[PDB]
Amino acid sequence: YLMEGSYNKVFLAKGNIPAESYTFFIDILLDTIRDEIAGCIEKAYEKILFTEATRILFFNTPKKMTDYAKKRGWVLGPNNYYSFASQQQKPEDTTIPSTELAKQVIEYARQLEMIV
Amino acid sequence: IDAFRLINANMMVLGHEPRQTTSNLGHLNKPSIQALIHGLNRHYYSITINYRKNELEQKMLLNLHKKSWMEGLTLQDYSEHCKHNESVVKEMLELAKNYNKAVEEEDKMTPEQLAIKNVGKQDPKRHLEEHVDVLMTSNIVQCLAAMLDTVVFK
Repeated sequence: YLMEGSYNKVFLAKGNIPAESYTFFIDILLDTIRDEIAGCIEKAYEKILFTEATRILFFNTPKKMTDYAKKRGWVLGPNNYYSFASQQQKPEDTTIPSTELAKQVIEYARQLEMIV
Repeated sequence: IDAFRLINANMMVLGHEPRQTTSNLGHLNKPSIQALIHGLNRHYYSITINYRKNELEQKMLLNLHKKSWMEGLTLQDYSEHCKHNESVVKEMLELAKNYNKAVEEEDKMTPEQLAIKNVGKQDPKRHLEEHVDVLMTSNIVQCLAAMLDTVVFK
């Protein structure tokens, strides 16, 4: 269930143990998905109020949303999570194929006429 | 060229063979049968020669005869390069159909008959690998020369 996007079922398995305690393992299991929800806040979402993504983890209203909201963006505003969905800078690169392809063209010319 | 010179016809009347070889230096080039028809020897002789050259002359004619200027730093008729790149491939299809023809009469009469028998009509094999070289050299040069100018010019 950790393989796919099954989150809620994993947090249902957090507490539904028939075998033994498993407490130290579901506390690592807690942190390693805390930074995973704290990762998947970073999409091209819209404005989310201070209830929805406030309750996607396991909290009502502590300052843990101040810990995440000052940790990453989606800044604390008037019931607002700010979307800096930019993804703008990296394209329009002619020079990198004009270096790599400039290597690979001559590398095509090496095993083309010269005897090996 | 073969610079010659007269020999005495008096010694020819004497029956005496001239020129008294002391060095294996003159009997190195063989005279022609056509000059042997003439009087190259009976009346004249050949001389072995060479030529005097130096680095003062070798560089100033080597570095100057076939030299480009900025020609390879061009694009070679940028609309018509790809047009030519179909103007060969189109008949290369039918020549590849002749390559889908001539292989099919193998395991037949022995290939020495496939050496004499093909002197009226074209082969797909040599004509095929010809255009592979043509299309290759026509493309890779314009490809790399197109991509240097992106780096050099801004």
